[PDB]
Amino acid sequence: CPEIEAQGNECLKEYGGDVGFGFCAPRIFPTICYTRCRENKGAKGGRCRWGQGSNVKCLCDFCGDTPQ
Repeated sequence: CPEIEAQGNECLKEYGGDVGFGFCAPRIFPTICYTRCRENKGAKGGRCRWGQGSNVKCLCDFCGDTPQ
């Protein structure tokens, strides 16, 4: 069988199609990835991709940090 080797040292998951940079960026705090990531629930932190509108996706992985 093959080897679906995915992520060797990432610990990040993808999810979202309207929570790109628009959410991130130390300028505004629309907390979009917050409400969007909320849907996924299980998720401490994550990452934000460039994009903006529907280019990239929002990353949310239980990794992030300590989920309280």
